[PDB]
Amino acid sequence: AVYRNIQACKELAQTTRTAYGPNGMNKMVINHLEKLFVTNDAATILRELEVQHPAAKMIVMASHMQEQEVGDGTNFVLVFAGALLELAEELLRIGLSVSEVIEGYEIACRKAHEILPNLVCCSAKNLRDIDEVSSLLRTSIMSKQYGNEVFLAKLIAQACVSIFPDSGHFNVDNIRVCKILGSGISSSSVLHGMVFKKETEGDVTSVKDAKIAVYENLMDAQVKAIADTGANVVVTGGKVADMALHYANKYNIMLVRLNSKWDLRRLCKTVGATALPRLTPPVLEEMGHCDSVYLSEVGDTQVVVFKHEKEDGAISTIVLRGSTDNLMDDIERAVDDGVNTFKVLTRDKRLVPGGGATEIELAKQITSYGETCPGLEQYAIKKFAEAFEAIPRALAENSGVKANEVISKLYAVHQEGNKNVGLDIEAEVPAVKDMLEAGILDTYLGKYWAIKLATNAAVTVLRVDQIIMAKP
Amino acid sequence: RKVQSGNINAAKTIADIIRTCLGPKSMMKMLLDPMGGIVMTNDGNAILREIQVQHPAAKSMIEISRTQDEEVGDGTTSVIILAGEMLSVAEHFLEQQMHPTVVISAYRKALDDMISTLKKISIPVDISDSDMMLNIINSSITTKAISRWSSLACNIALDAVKMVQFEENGRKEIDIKKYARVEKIPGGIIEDSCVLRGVMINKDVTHPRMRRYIKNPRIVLLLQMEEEYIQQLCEDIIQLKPDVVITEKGISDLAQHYLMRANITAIRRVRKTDNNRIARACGARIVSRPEELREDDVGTGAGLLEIKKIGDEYFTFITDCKDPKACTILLRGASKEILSEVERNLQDAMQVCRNVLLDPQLVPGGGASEMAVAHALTEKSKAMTGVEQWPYRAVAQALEVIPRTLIQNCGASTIRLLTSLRAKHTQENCETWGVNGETGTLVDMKELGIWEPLAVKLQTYKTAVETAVLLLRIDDIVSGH
Amino acid sequence: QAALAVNISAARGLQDVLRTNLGPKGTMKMLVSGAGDIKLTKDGNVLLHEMQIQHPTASLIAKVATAQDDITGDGTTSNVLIIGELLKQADLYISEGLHPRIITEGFEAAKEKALQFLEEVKVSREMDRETLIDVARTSLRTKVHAELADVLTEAVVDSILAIKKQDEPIDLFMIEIMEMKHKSETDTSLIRGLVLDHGARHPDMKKRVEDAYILTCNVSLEYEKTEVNSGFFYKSAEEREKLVKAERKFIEDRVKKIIELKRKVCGDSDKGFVVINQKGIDPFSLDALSKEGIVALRRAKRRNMERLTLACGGVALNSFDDLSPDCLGHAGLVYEYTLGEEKFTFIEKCNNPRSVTLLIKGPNKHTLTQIKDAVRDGLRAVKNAIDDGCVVPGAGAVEVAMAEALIKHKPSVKGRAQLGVQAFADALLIIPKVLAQNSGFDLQETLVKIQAEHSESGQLVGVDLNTGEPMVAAEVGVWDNYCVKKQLLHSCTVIATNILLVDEIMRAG
Ligand SMILES: Nc1ncnc2c1ncn2[C@@H]1O[C@H](COP(=O)(O)OP(=O)(O)O)[C@@H](O)[C@H]1O
Ligand SMILES: Nc1ncnc2c1ncn2[C@@H]1O[C@H](COP(=O)(O)OP(=O)(O)O)[C@@H](O)[C@H]1O
Ligand SMILES: Nc1ncnc2c1ncn2[C@@H]1O[C@H](COP(=O)(O)OP(=O)(O)O)[C@@H](O)[C@H]1O
Repeated sequence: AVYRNIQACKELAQTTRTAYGPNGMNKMVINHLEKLFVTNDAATILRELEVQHPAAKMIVMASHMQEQEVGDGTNFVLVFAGALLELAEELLRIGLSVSEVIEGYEIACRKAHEILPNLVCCSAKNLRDIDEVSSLLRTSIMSKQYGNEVFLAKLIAQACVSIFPDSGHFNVDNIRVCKILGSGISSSSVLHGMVFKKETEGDVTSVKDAKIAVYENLMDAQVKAIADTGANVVVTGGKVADMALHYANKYNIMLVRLNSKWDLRRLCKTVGATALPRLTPPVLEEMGHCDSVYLSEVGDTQVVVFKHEKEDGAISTIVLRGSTDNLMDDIERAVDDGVNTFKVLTRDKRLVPGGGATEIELAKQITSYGETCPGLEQYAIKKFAEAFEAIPRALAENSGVKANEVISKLYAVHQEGNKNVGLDIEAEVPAVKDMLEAGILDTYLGKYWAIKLATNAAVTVLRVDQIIMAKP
Repeated sequence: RKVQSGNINAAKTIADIIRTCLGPKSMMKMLLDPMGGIVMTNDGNAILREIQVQHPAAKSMIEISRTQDEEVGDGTTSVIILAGEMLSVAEHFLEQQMHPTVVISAYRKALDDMISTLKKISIPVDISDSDMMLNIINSSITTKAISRWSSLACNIALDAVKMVQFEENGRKEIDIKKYARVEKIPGGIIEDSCVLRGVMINKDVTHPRMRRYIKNPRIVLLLQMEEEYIQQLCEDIIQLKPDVVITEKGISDLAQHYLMRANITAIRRVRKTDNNRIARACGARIVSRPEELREDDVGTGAGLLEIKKIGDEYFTFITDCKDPKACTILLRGASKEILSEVERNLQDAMQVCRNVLLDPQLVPGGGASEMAVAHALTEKSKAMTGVEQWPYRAVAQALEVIPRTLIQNCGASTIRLLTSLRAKHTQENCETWGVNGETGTLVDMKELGIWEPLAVKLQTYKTAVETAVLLLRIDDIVSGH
Repeated sequence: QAALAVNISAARGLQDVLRTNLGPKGTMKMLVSGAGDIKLTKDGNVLLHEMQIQHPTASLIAKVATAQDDITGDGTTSNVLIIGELLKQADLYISEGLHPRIITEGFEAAKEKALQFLEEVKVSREMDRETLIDVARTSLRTKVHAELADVLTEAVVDSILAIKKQDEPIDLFMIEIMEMKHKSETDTSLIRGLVLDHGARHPDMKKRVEDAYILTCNVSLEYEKTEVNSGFFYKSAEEREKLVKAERKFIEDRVKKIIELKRKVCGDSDKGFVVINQKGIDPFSLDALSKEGIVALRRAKRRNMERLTLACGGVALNSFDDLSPDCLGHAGLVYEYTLGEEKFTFIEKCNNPRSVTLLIKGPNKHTLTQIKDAVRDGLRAVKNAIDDGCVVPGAGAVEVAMAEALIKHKPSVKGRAQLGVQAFADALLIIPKVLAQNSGFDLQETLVKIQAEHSESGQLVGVDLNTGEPMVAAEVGVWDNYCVKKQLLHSCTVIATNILLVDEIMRAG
């Protein structure tokens, strides 16, 4: 049952072969809750596309490992794996054993880890400059929200530069996302601290209280119990009563309404104020710690900002604007993709050119190694190089250009020693261009973990030859 | 593209039939006749000849093979396999969305490189040495009944083509149909067979009054009113006093009354090709009619005239001590089955001498010639600027099927030896490290007699690629007349 | 006869299924549970014990490998391969007209002859570090992906060597197997001490203690019932708080009793104290004991308390009113290990624990279960190697030498039973035929070279998986246990005797 598992994994490649690259197609996703969505991120397709074939579930579980130590290259796991098994049939139909292919890819997986550092063209200067981030971040945002790479490359650059001085503390949790219904990308901006969309329900515009609480004459004494405990900021989960709204304004207690539960639990882990279920009990232990709680009006919309003036501050929140909730979700993923791009660059910085440049340069070397390396494993090392070529083919098809002219021209420039050459991103131009001058640079550490996972997944599939049901 | 793909499966299935019918360990096949009978042959030439096929693309494979049988009596099995394997790479036709013209230019470009690569591993031959030619012709004598008289078949096959070759004209043309007429004579055994150094006519003896044995013959090539011309056309021939009257058309019954009166041999139904060999043998001349004969139409220089009944059958021996651009084989045998074995097996060996004498160049067979070629095109593809390099590499991977079948028919591990066979051509010289057809392991061809001529492989790869070009140039089937 | 043909072909199909997972170079099988669990493994016991088969005849063969795994711990895949080939060759004679009763008599003679052949070729090599590594290489190579061989080999060897002294027999309960996530697979190593799931969680605790006296307790330090003749009676929420002041006197006063023991037994600097109470602990008791350099642990397993008694030496206590210095232990480095998310307690460098910990690390759940069985299957392979002082060569080298002894053997009981020995000869040679295919080489060409190897000496010849030539299993470090092959030939003959003697198959409900 090997040919059936391979053919089943090729069914999954076509669901993400076209969604890859800047000219990639979108996919008409329909949620399980009877909702319509349109996107091109491969991570979101598999979350809704229930992959029931067990043979391809290993590839999806490999993409789950793509979350740890990296936040990019998911399409590499889906395309590179599908091309290895697709060409694996050409070896098995000749008569080659499945075991010699398994040990052949482990040889090429190590060989590529030794050739990849030689192709590192440049590295991040780590000067914490906005022009440094936005210039290098031009690669990761595109193919996720294409055309709007100008504003996004500069916004996230402002959020990451604020955290690098706090060395050893940069993570994706520091840069949160907060989107508001608005006109479009022109009104989007970046602010410090925690920023939410719901404005202050009460009359307080600014209060420097420390304790924050999260949840006719009787209710007037209960709101006073929040003040008796030394807290002038009350956060109600659901709706607030009309009588309780005014009682908070008498003692200058800032009323805040947070309907989304993600807004409530976000405060539990930052200032320490946890949500109590009872109707405002006088519990001081479960209250938080904040330096200043004030109201800000940015983008013609009032927003509650929790700025930690006394502390150093490491909590960033990008204020996004967009008229469509479906479109703002596509921007939500590109923001998380850009934040995770530099989260890997906190380690040793190494950058490789994208756009199929390294994939031909890496295949040109392994192919030459397979010609001079005798043994029964060379057939698998050769196709491991030709499997890299499918990633240029993914971009050539999405760009509307014949992939045959792409692989010929990428091989010709590298044959003459012209490295750092990738695909020209244009439909009317089947030629190529230099990736170094264009500013297209991927992450070295992402490819090291991506080629490692895609080979282990393809080996994990080839090791299986039959599926048998069971019962505990 | 449905018509482009139809010619793939139409030829891929035909190659599957004769895929295991290659080499000295060729596998037999079972053909069910409509009358319940079974033929258990193994030659791919006769197998596909009787199998009726429905697709037109597969029918062209049969018309191509028959023309190959006239040029060279062997190697036609690989002609269809390479043309079928070259077209079996559907990744570059449809999946890559390439045009057929893209791949045709790639194969035509690879054709000129394969021709030069086979000449690099060539080797000259000293045709003067009969022992060096014995190693070449023995490739066909092995696994035959003629192995008991291999030295006799070598003398019959090698010396016969030397008589047909005329090296004074420059072109050195060799024709087996006109100048190498093979005939049988009853009686005797395979040992009694020899090559007649002249012409032999298969005309039976009708009248008893005919010159039986003459050491210096004389050959003449060419109621009331009815017998007027008959007696006069016959009386003009005896002016020269001949001993055998050789006529082109048939002779009447009354004209033979004067041929038996003269007690001379009467021969008729002789082709125009047959009389020229005689005119060049005994120096005679072909006259249009019997009435305008001259002195030059004589048999001066002839060996002898013998119409003896050998094996209960007359045979007119008009041989001489010269080689007038022609020859005649005398096959002797006790039965027709034994005669049928030597007659057909010598035609396989006689055609090998035709390829060496026209161009004394050999190639290392037994899977050695393919790997020597496929290794040259693979390295050349890495430096070939253009999209044609991808189908250029498919030819390097497709020609490996010839040694794949020889090792698979033997039953050994084809995947283990073929992968290591690449290393022998990668490091060491490509002219050696072949594959043993009987044993299955690797061995050098300089020590073995698996060397094939040059003309056999040239027509193979030319026709193997030309067949794929003609089939990929098709894109639709037209019905009508 | 038809009652056998349904059982004969039932094993032949079962032979073609499990033959592709013998050895390291073979393939793996998937287990689809239907609920969401997926598993990969080559061990035939899991492919038969947890798997559901369609045929009832093949279901009986599953119970054989279940008991086979309980005795020897390995070799269950080849047990079914010989069984499937025994009935295959028996069917060749049954077609001629031989009753199955005589064929069982032939297996009985060859089984006793082959068992005598093991006594001649077995090697009683001294057990040490270098030899057991060669044995553990044979058991773990077929349970991993050709990378965890050298990693896990040193673990299982040194694990058993740590718990074997004074000629004491081996016990599998002396090893605590733990698992850790959020890490790679090659980080599996040995832990001298015992690893606890839950540990101390307070900022005022020490990060590591070079030396601490471990006090064993079983006392409840959370809200419990009233220990005197009283109960919980209140009228409001404020009155209920007054009962908290009364009930907590049973918990709070017991925290100070530990402090009095701390200043009593080594209360000076350069010392420590670790409480390993099994019950839960209140944060007020954690803050009270954390300031005193006393590490308080809670939420431990029942078996961990048994091993904790051996690690430090302190006897298990049930009440702090019965507290005494006699139940105090002692250990070396006591610290807390940090993972990506969680943290665990480590009490390594004990005095005389007599209990080691094989700490497994892997990133995934389905991959951690594959190594879970390889540990139990690797530890038991070397367990029989030391308990059984004699070993045999691996690489299928026993099968090819056994074929030479049985062909050169005539039955001294009757003639017609000689053919049963001929079938048992070709049935044992299926193992070099299976491994030749899993390696990707020709099936018969590998069998010729190992069989053609002969000499005027004692020559052990086996199968080379990397090249396909005759391999001397003793020269390359390829060895098995003596009880494995002894239980193989002793088991496979009984099952073939029970099934072949079935004359008819009646549907009994
Ligand atoms: N501007 C671009 N030009 C060429 N290739 C790109 C571009 N942007 C992204 N890609 C490629 O598409 C694949 C997916 O990119 P990305 O969206 O950054 O990662 P993921 O799809 O895993 O989130 C990557 O291998 C990347 O090289
Ligand atoms: N003794 C031999 N050893 C190895 N290969 C051989 C031997 N004899 C023939 N072959 C191979 O068998 C192939 C077919 O030979 P032949 O039978 O003459 O042609 P066909 O199969 O077309 O009739 C040749 O290409 C040759 O390489
Ligand atoms: N690489 C190898 N080459 C030759 N024989 C091997 C190899 N690996 C294991 N074997 C043999 O295969 C048999 C079964 O090994 P193992 O996989 O541990 O048991 P099981 O197959 O029952 O799980 C052993 O008796 C051993 O001799």
